[PDB]
Amino acid sequence: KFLPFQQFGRDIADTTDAVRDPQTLEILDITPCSFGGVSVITPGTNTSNQ
Amino acid sequence: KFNGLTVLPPLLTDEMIAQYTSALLAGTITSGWTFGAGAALQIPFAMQM
Ligand SMILES: *[C@@H]1O[C@H](CO)[C@@H](O)[C@H](O)[C@H]1NC(C)=O
Ligand SMILES: *[C@@H]1O[C@H](CO)[C@@H](O)[C@H](O)[C@H]1NC(C)=O
Repeated sequence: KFLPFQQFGRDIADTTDAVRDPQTLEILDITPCSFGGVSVITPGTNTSNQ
Repeated sequence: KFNGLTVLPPLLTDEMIAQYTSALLAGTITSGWTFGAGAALQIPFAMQM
C-alpha cells in the first residue's frame, strides 16, 4: 500500500522495490530474474566421459 | 539472496545428526566402552556403574 504521494520504494537497504506506474494507479512489484551457480559432477575422465 | 549472495545447505541434515547422537547414547548406555575400541559388547548398567 502506498500513500497518494509515495513512489520509488527502497524498503530493504537500497533495492528499487515495488513501485507505482505512470498513466495508471497500481502498486507494481519488481523482482530480479532467476539466477544460480551451475556445477558439474563427473567421475574420473580416465574411466568414462558422461 | 538477491544481489550476489548464496547459501549452501549442509551435507548432513538434522535428522542424520540426531541419529548419530542416538546411536552414541545407545552404545554408551548398554555396551559400556568396549565399542570404542573394537566390537560392541554388552554388560548390565549397574556393573558399569
Ligand atoms: C492518458 O491519455 C490516454 C489517451 O487518451 C487516456 O486514455 C488516459 O486516460 C490518459 N491518462 C492520464 C493519467 O492522463
Ligand atoms: C585410469 O587412469 C590411468 C592413467 O591415468 C589409465 O592407465 C587407466 O586405464 C584408467 N582406467 C581405465 C579403466 O581406463
